[PDB]
Formats: sequence, C-alpha cells, structure tokens
Amino acid sequence: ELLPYPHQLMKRLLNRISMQSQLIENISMGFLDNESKLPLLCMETELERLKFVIRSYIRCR
Amino acid sequence: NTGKFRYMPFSPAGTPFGFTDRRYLTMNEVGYVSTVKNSEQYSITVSFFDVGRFREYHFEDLFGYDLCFLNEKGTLFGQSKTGQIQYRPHDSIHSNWTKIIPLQAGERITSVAATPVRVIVGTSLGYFRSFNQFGVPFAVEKTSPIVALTAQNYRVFSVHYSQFHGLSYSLSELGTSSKRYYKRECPLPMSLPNINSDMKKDANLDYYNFNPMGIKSLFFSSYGDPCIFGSDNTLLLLSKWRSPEESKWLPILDSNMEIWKMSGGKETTDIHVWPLALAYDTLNCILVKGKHIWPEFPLPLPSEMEIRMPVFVKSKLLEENKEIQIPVSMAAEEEYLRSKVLSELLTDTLENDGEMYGNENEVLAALNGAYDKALLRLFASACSDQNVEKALSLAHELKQDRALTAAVKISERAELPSLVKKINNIREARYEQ
Amino acid sequence: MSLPAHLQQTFSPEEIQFIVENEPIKIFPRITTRQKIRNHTRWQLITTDDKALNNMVAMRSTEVVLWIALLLKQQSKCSIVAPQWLTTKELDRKIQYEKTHPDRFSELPWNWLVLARILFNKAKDDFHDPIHELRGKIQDLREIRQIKVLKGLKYLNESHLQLDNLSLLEINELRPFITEIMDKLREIHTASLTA
Amino acid sequence: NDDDNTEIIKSFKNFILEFRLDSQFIYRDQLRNNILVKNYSLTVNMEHLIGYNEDIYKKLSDEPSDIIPLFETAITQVAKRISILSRNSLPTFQLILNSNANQIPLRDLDSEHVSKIVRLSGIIISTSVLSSRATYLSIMCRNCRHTTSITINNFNSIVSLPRSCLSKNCGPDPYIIIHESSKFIDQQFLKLQ
Amino acid sequence: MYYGISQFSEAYNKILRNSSSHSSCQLVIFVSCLNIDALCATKMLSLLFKKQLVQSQIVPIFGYSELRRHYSQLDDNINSLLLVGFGGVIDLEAFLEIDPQEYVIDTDSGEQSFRRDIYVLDAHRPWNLDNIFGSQIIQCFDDGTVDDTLGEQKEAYYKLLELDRKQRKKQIHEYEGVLEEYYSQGTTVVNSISAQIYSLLSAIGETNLSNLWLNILGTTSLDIAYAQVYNRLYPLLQDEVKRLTPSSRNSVKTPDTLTLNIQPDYYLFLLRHSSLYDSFYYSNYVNAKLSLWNENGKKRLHKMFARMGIPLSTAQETWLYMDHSIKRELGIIFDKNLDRYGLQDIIRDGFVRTLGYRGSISASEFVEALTALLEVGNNSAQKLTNLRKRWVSNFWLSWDALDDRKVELLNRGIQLAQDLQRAIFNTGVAILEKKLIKHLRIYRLCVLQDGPDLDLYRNPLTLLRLGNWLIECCAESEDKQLLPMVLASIDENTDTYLVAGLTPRYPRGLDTIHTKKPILNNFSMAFQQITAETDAKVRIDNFESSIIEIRREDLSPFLEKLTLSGLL
Amino acid sequence: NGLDLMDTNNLSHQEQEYLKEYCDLITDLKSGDLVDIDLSGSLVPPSDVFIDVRVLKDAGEIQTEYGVFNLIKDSQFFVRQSDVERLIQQGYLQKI
Ligand SMILES: [Zn+2]
Repeated sequence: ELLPYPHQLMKRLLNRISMQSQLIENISMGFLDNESKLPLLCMETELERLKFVIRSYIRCR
Repeated sequence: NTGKFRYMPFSPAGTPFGFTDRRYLTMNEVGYVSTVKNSEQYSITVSFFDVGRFREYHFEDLFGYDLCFLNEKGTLFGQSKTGQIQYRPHDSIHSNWTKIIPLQAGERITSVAATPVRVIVGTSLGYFRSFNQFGVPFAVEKTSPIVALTAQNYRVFSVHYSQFHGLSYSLSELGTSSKRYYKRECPLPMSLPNINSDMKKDANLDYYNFNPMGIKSLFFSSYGDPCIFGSDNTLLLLSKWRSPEESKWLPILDSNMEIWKMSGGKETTDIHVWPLALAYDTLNCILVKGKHIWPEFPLPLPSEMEIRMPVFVKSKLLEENKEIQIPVSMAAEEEYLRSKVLSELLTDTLENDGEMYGNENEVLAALNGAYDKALLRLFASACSDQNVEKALSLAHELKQDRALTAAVKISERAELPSLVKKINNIREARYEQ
Repeated sequence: MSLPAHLQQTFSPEEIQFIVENEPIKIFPRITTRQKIRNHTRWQLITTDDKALNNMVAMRSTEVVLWIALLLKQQSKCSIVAPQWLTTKELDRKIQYEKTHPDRFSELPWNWLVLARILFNKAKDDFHDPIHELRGKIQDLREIRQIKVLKGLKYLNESHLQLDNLSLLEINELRPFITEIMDKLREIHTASLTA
Repeated sequence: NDDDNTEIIKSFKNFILEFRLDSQFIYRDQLRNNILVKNYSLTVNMEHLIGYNEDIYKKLSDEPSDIIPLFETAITQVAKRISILSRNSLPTFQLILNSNANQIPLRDLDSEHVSKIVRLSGIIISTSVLSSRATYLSIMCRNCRHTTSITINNFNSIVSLPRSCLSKNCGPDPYIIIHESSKFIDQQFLKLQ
Repeated sequence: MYYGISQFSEAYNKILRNSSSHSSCQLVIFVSCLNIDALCATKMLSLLFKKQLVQSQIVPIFGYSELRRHYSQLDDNINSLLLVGFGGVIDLEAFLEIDPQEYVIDTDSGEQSFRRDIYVLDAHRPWNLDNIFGSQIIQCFDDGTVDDTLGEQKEAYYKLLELDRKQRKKQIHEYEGVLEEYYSQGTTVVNSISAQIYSLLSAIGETNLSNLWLNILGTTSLDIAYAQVYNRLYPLLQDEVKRLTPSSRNSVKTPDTLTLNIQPDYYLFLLRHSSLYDSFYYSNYVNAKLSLWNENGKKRLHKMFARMGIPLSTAQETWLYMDHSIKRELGIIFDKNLDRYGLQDIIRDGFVRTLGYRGSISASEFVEALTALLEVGNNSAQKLTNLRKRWVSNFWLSWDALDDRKVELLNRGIQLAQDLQRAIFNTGVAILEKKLIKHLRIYRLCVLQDGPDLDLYRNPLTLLRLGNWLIECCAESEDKQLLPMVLASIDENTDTYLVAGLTPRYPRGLDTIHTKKPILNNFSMAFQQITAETDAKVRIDNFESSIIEIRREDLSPFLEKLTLSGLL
Repeated sequence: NGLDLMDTNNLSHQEQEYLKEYCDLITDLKSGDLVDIDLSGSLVPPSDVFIDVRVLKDAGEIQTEYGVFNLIKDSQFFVRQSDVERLIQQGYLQKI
C-alpha cells in the first residue's frame, strides 16, 4: 500500500538541498576567479546521491 | 672482539637483504626507503605516506648506499664504507648535494640523522661530525660510539654503545639558534639480545647478521617523546624527558603478550611486529605472519596497536584455559595507569609545546574523566572486599569532584556506612582545595 | 509507467550496492586534512558527518562512509581496511559452523557479498590475505548458503517463514520468487477458507 | 598406483575449485548449473586446462584412457562437496572436452595416434540404437553366495568376471550378474564418413 | 632547447595549474592515429589524468587538414592542448594561423603567459626552429638532441632573429646556409614517445607495472623500423622490469598473478598464437634471409624443419597444442641448427606478460595485433572522408584492445594480423614474380595496377607494412644497392593512386659503421616541391610526409617529374 | 521526456491528445515544487561521478553548464557523468 507522506522530512530535505546547491554554486563562483577540489567533488556526488534517492522515492509514490 | 664489535650500518626500522636484491633502509612516519639491484647496482626508491604533499621517486645509484634517514623537508643517504653522504631536499627549490665523509681505518658509518638546522653522522669509532643543510661543515666531535639516531623537527636522540660502557642514551635539542642539551651519555634500560644469539634461532641468524644488537627502531612520539623497541618486544617511553632530574623509563607495551591475547590463546611466533611510529596511543606496526620478520613490497597495511602496560599476569589471564577473556578487576587499573601516564605526557607538552591540533584540551579533559572513572571502578572493587582503608586510600587521587560525589554514593551503596563519613570529610577538604 | 516493471517490488543489484555504500568503514587516510594551529574547504556534508574528514591524519585509521572512501580510493589518496570478518581465519570458522549446523545460517554481516565484490573490484591490493584465496572462500560460502536455501525451500508453508541470519543480496535475489509463490499459496488457502 | 591416482585426482579437484578468468569460477558455476538441471556432466575447455598447468595436460594427452576416469571421479567428489551437505547415490559424471587442435584428416589416421587424443571432422551416415553398458554391477557368487559389486570404467584399455571364488572352490566362473541391482548407462554407435 | 628531460615535471605542474578545473574541460589531447607509439603514449597520459581527475578531450587525427579544421572549430576556453606523435617539424603557428598577440594574457616583468598553451610530443628530428625556439605557445619536450647538437643552429637562428654591409650580408648568408643544411634532411626518429612519458611519470613517481608494460609496447613498436633505437632503449626497460617485479619469484600461478618476464623472444611472427612452421613462413626476417617467394624457398623451409628433426605436422600444429618436449627444448633446437642457415639473429630476448591462467604474450605479437586492428578494424572527396572516418574509428578499437577485460578484441586483432601478413606475403611474392619493381638510378618504382585485394593497401599502415616486407626482402640482397622504393595503389572508387615514399634500411642484425648512420627519407621536400609547381590535385595531408594521394591521370607525369627531381 | 517526443499514426486521436497533455502534466510536476531535483532523471544509482564517453553522432559544438563540449565524431571525453546524462539518453555518447 501507499504509506503516509512524511511532509516535514521532505520539507527539511528540500531546504537542505536548496541551500547546499547554493553553497556549491558559490564555491564554484569563488573558485572561478589551493586546488583541493576533492571536497567539491564530494559535495557534488553526495548531492547526486541524495537527489537520486528522492527521485526514486517520488516516482515510486 | 667479534659480532658486536661489527658496528654494521643501522637505520630506524631497517631490514636485511634476505634472499633477494631488495632491502628496506628506513621506515619512518613519513614514508619508507628501499633498495634493489639492477643485477649490477642499486636503484633507490623513496616513497612517502603523506600523498598530497610529497611524491614518490626512484633514482639511479652506482655507489650502493647503505644508510638512510627521512624528514619532512629532505632525506639523507649514506654508504657504510667510504661513506659518501648525499642529502636531497624533497622540494626542487633547494638543490641536492653530496660529499665524502672523512673515513679512517676500521671506520664504518653506523647511522645518520638530519635536522632542518644541522645534519649529524654516527660513526663506529664514535665521531659526531655536524654539518649544515647544504653540506658546509659546522663542527666535528667524538663521543662513545653511536649506533642509532633519531631526529624530531628540532630535537635529536642518540644511543651510545661500546664494548666498555654499554647502552647510554642522549637526547638534545639542536634548535634554530639554541643548541639546548637535555641529556648526555646517561645510561638506558633496553635489554640487549645475547642468549637468542647463542646459535639457537630460526631464520633470525640473517637478521642478527644485518643488525648485531637487534634494535628495531627509535622513533619519537607525536609530541616528542622518545620511544624504543627491539627483540624484547616492549616499548620504552621517557615520561618526564623535559626535566633532566625527572628521567622516567616506562614500559608502555609488550608485543608478545598482545599477540598471544589477540591470537585466541596460541603462543604463536610467526607473528612479528615492525613498529613505524607512535602517536598518542597509536602505535603503527606491521604484523607480519610468517618466518620472515622483515616486511615485503606489497607492504602490509600498517595496522595500529594500542598501548598496554604488562600488568597482565599470565597466571591471572589463564583463568580460562584454552577472544581471550580479560579479568576486569586489574584491567580497569591498567586503564587508570594508561590515563594517568597519558595525562602526564599531554600536560608536559601542553604548557611547553602548546596546542597541536586544536583538540588537546578536550582530549585531556576526557582522559581525566576516564582516569577518575577507572578510579571509581577500583574504589568499588576495594569496597567489595570491605576494605575501608583501601577505599579511603583510593579516594584521595580522584580529580573530578563529580567522581567524588559518585564515591560518596558508592560508599553509601556498597554496604560501607563508615566509608561515607570519611569520603564526606575528603569532599569537605576538597571544597577548600 | 513512472516505475519500470522490473523495479516494481524488488531492488536492482545497483540499488543494493548503493544502499550498502552508506555503511561506515575504517580507512587509513593517505592525506592529512588536520589544519594545523599555524585556504581549504571542508566537506560539510548533510548525508553524513564531516568531522572525521576535516580531521584526517596521514596513516591514522578513522571511520568514514564507504562511498567517500571508494571515491578517494579512485586515487591513491586513501586505503581501505578490511573488516574483521574478511580474514581467512574467520571465514574458515564460519565455514566450519555452516558445515556443523545444516538447518541455520551463519551470522555474517548482512552486506558481506556486496562488500566483498566492491572491495575485490576497487581495493584489490589492501588485503593482508591472498585475494585469490579470499575469492574462493567467498564463493564457497555463497554456494553453501545457496545449498541451504534450496533445502529450506522444500518447507514453503502458507502462513509465514523465518529466514534467520540470511544476507541481503540473497534476500533481494530471492524476493520475486518467494514473495510470489507465498502469495499464491495464501490465496488458495483463503479461497478454500471462504466459509 | 593408488598414490599417483590420488595425486592426479587432487590436482584435478584443485583445478576445478580454483580455475577462473576474472572473478568468476567458470567451471564451478558450470558444474553447479549442470547439477541444478540434473545434467551430470561438464564441458571442460582444453586451453583452460593447458593454461592452468601444462603438466596435467601432458599427463592427460599421454594416456587419456587412464587419466580421464580419475578426472571423472574428481568431478564426482567436487559435485558431492558443493551440491550436497555432508552429514549420495549420485551417478559418476560424464566428461566433455572442447579443443582447438589441428583437425587430422580422416584418412590420415594411421598405426600411430593409437590411444591418443584426436580432433577431426566428418559427416554422420549411420546412428545405431541405444544399447546399455553396465557401470555398477552387483554380482553373486554361485555356490557360497558371496555377493559383491564391480565398478566399470567403460574405458577399454587396449574387463571380464573374476576367475576365482574370492571367498568352497565354487568354480573358475562362480559369478552371476544381479540385474535388478546393477546400474547401466546408454551407449550409441555412430558411423562417420 | 625548450623543455629538457629534467624539467618535464615543470610542464606537468604548469598544465595542472592551467586546466585542473573540473567545472570545464580545458585540456585536449591530439593524437596521430595509425601510430602505435602515439596510441601507447596517449593511453599513459589518459590513465595519469584519470588519476588526478583532470577532464580531457582525446581526438584522433589522421591528416593535417583535419588538425587545422579541428583547431578552427576549437573553442577558446581550452587553455591547454596536447599533440602526440606530430607537429614537431612543421610551422604550427603558420599552419594553424597563430600569432602570440591574440593568445597572450597578462603580458606583465620579464615574463609572458598565454590563453592557450600547446605542447607537442614527437621524436622526428627535423625540429622546426621557429617552433622550438621562436615561440612560447608551442612547447616541445626535447629528448636531449636540441640542447646538444643544435647549438650552432640556435646561434644562427638567434642571429637571424636579431638582424631581421657586405660582411654583415656574408655572415647572414653563412648562418642561413647553416640553417638550410640543418633543414633539407630526411625525417628520422631517435627516441620513443612512450619512453619519454615514462621518464616524466617516473619524475612524478606515479609508475606501476601497467605503465611499464605500456612503455615496453611503445618501445617495441619502433623495433621493426628503428632497431638501433630499440637496442639503445632496451637496457632502461630491462632495468625497470627488474626493479618493479616483486621479489616473490617462482610463486604458484594464481588467476590474479600479473608477471612481466625477460625471456628468449625469437624474432618470429605470432609464435605463441600460430604454428612454428607458419611463424617461420610469415617471419619477415626468415623470408628475407631465404627469399621464400621463389618455389625453392618452401623446399628449403622444409629442409630446415627436417634438419632440426622436428616433424612437419608438429611444426604445423598450433603453438599451445604442441608436445611439451619440443615446447621445452625449442631453445636448444634453435641453438643446434640456426647458424647453419644464417638465421642465428632470430634468437632474441624480450619481455613477456602473463596474466594469471590466460597464457603468456610477447610484445611483438601484441603490437602486431594492435597494428592489425588499426588497419582492418572495420564523388571523390566524399568516400575518401568516409575512409578517414573508418581509419580514425579503428584507432579506438586498437585503444580498447589495451584493456585486459577485452581479450576477445585481442584475439580478433591476432587473426587480423595473421590475415594481413598472409596478404602482404602473397602480394610480395606476386610482385617479385612479375617483377613490378622497376630499378632506376634514383628509386625502385613499383605500382600496383590491378590484382587481388588491392583495396587493402589504401590504408596507409597496410602500405607501410607491405613496404616493410619488401624493404626487408631487398635488404638481404647484397647485389641490390641501397635505394628507396615507391609504392602506389589505384583506388578505383576515387580514381587515385596512393604514392608512398619509403626508405631503405640496413638488414636486421647487420651492424656496421654505416649502419649506425640512419637512412634519411628525403621524399618530403621532393614531394612538396613537385606538388607546389605543376598543379596536379595532389593531396599531401599525412603527418608522415612521404605519403601522397595523386590523380590517376597525373600519376605518370608526377613520377616523371620526380625522376627529373634530384632532391632526394 | 528527456529523450524524444514521437510514429503517432498507431494511436487514436484520444490517445494522441492524452500523450500531448500528459507530457505537459509531467513537465508541470517537474517544475511545480520538486524542481530542484530532476524527476525525469535516471533511476540507476549514480555509482561513479567521472566517466569516459565516445561521440556517436557528431553534434558540432554544444555549450555545457560551464565550458563547452566539441562533440567531434570518434572522439573520447572523460568528464562528469552528471552533465552528460541527457546527451547519453538522446544517443550521442555511448561509453557507459
Ligand atoms: Zn564362492
């Protein structure tokens, strides 16, 4: 069956993704002017995993 | 006049050639150095652990170097006979150089140490030549024959052994502009392997041929505490090395006991320990499984071992004759001792060396909390024996007063009403302390 | 439809791998991110804690999420430490335990197969044991567990079932068959019990 | 001979259990799948065996008629190990080989190549009906009623009933076949052109 | 000199600073297809940049026109370009229409920086002085020749640069003459790109067994044509193999053991993947040593195989399936009966790679398979472009053949190598029967007008392989003096011939004073001068200058003019 | 939805209008509130971030998010899997 929607949890994750993407874009703009890009790649792949999880959840619903 | 008179070249955590053209020179905390014959000569490979600041490099050599020493800013190579030395900074901005050591009859280079201020060379005869980064000499000295060396950022450590004097340590800080000395030819308690060298060993004859005295490595700690390890399989630390009067040689680990108690009960021997460096209870060491003590080029992962004083008694640990069972009663006291000694060592560097990582104060507070937790456990154990005087003696060393309140609760709870009044008296005294 | 048919009620092996990728494991950092007392960007993630990553010290074992460790292992800037169950001795003991008890499964971690595959593929040189022997013993455990599953299948009742200590990948691969056979057996019984 | 047989059998068992190209034990998986569908056989590729160890291939090619039954016994032991929980009645498996050796012309087969391994081609022109060759043969002693069993390799050297009682004399031919307890396999005769 | 061996790491770090921005892909790698060494070097660089996660573009180029068209299409964001296997002999800034002023950024301060930095890597010795000296955008990775043997050339070039009376004109003429005699020299190669990048990698310290194997393959790629360079570089690869191999020798073979070994690697053709008899029959050295194109050659081949006492059926059996007796006494058998027929040079020591139970493989067989995959992996200016497309596509097949997970592709490459050797052998025997080679006092012309599988030779590498066959065959003919041969093949679809200027070489194993002196292919300037005048719709676009496409009608006049030309 | 919008003769007029409006509805759902995530994105987990690809169909030059991609046929990129998903879905890049 269709389980109840966790509205608060999805709202918090949406806010987190919005602010995280904004922070990533700000870091990229600052870097577009050391060269430790490993954390930036980590944020990118982490955000990708989170987005994939939420996409799969929503489509299953 | 043989065997130990052969002051054969030795490097921190060395290795013999064994049965191959290969050989490990030095295994420091910042990397390792290895040799190999190209069927006629050695090509020397230097690799680093901090991948991200240094880069591995292998270079051609025709001289056949026999000694090595590694640092954060440069590494030094040396030859046993006709001991030409070669110092190469890791960074390309500083030009590498080489020079010839003044060699004499019967002279053989034992060990070399490099410090960002000066470079010093050991000698079988016992010389203490001191140089600079670029090779220009500064001073030449002679003492008891040096056989091993270690260098921190600015302090160095040496062991002087001779067939007349024995094993005497000396720790001195060269410094940027202050050649401050902290010890000189003072004796040391390391046990030397002699009985095992009396033609009763399995494949250790080759290693003893490589290193006659079986000293494994003399690395420092993350905060500058000298450490010793050898065939006795026991670490040694200098607790209050700062004060010359406060010398304290403390055993911090026993490799055979730890190996046996982690092996499930078997007194296995094929497990040998190669320590690289100790850093606040983090003793990195290769645990090689087999008949060959020295490691290989598919280098085993430097598994970390924790410190354990040899308070473990085999008679007590044989409660379950054969996951080795641990009797908690003295195990808690062992943890108490660990916390006490680590608190002493951390405090030593707290006021002098200051903060290193930004968390030393917090870990110190947590360690003190664990110290009083172990004290409370021992207090409860003493109260279990209805020894009011034993509990009273244990209660004096409690540091946190929350542990003092817990001691009051234990006294009123562990069937000792008489202990309650004396613990309350101690707490009232502490109120004014 | 929004969800493809093959993803309707089961997880693809890629999904199981992704789920297992979030397990924490202990690794040896080959870099040292501990910013000294004397710039740089922190990981500051939201699916996990950045505290260990910002405070890594070279050749000092820490614990991080598995997929970050794999990402670092794409370079030589880290090193994976095999869990204690990935030793030859523990595998042999589990083999003996399985051969001793024919009716119950071993107490392996639920993600052992996928973890073994990932470590063999991407961390093939971080094992103290000969990898050619670890692969064989892993395959032997998989075969023995399969044999046990097949014998436990001959008792497919219509009420319930207890697959105790069974791993995750085996459950995922057996879900579409067992959960469909069980449905038909339940439906037959319910139709019979229509009075 | 028993020691050498055990050595070869153990070597072949190790070959089966260990051989793999890339993270997949091909022969183990093939044997398991064949057992799954009650197909007690195994197709062994020749280059795989050669690459595993040339000595095994040389010993096989020298006297195949004696090496192959040991390989079949090792296959049966592996099947018992990895298809049945220890603590039977499984038929001996049939070996199948695949090779890429030069195909010798049919008329080039001569006085040599006898008892060797030969690869060739042709066209089938006659397929006889299936006869039965015994593998497990329960046998009964005629007079003293001493029943035993015989295992037949079906690989003719270049076998008959024992010519003694083996525990009163019972005659030089004291044995009779126990048909209702013996085990047989199918055999077909083909004619190639 | 621009970039010496000792300062390659500086160029690496500069490139890393320039284009280690994962937001974009500002580094592009240009590689000349139909060149094994360039493919190996590009694989090294691709693996290295996969390590540092630097986004890169790999573009296989066949002709110069493609290079200029791509550069015109090239976007301005890309601040770093890599040329592999070409560009070190031609005026790139003139070829690509490049001036320093458009690309220069932050000019100030005795320094200069540029918005796009191009780094070339080829070992062709005619180093373009305007590219090695008079530019900052063009960056060349010298192998020690320019800094040591072009000092006078450097002085003359700088004198001309600084000077843009009678004695002044005299000295200008002398300097120009020195520069010109430096030029007008046949294109020759002294080093292998794989060795250079392996040295750079060792300076960076990111070497491994795979990179060493790639360097072995790249160096072996130059053995057939530049055997002197191969002998020069062999000890370095040998020492690297000794260094990198683990001390745990004679270990039990596991499906995971990857072992590089130095063992007798006889100079045969696909020995481990073909019969011994076929290996001898298809070996270029043996064929040249006995001239197998005549009917006597096969009889003498049987004569050797009888003389060693090896049965012909055994010799004709596949290598894997031979009896272990011969497979373990091949070395002694060669020792006994090789000097008798003069084939002692066949015995050689090479590098063999073994990957678990997959069987061994030699470098020569691997490079032959790679070349075969390059050649046959799959109105007038349209179908030719499709041929370029297919030739470039085969580069990726050869590239993916390097993966150990694609051994099926390697098997197809081995089969293609066998078939190509068969076709080249049959073409050579037919040509030497009909005597299509017409000897002159300048060059031995040979044009294929009609016959079998003539569509195979429009691929440049196929024509070069046929040239290797015929030049090896003619090299062992002491009566036939040293002289280049010219090969042409009419493409009926395009009605054009493919003229391939070749060069003679000394017989393999024949080491003399003149052998140390390399043969210089002077077809480049001759072709270009003949083409510049008397417009004949000639298409000279190959990085190998001694290859042109000529109209069928203009083929004969072009050859007549070339005979009238004494430049080569 | 991210691949192509297509022989419609196999569908009745009601079905064609249904598909036309359903694409609009899907786009409305993607742009309504869950716009930060791509609802039409791949359902396979993003196991790896950087991959290599080969150009199948030459598309000249296409501006990516930050730089630009020169989709020369028979040329291989090694770039992030994130910004090339749509191109691979359309059928321009092949390698994984
Ligand atoms: Zn009888």
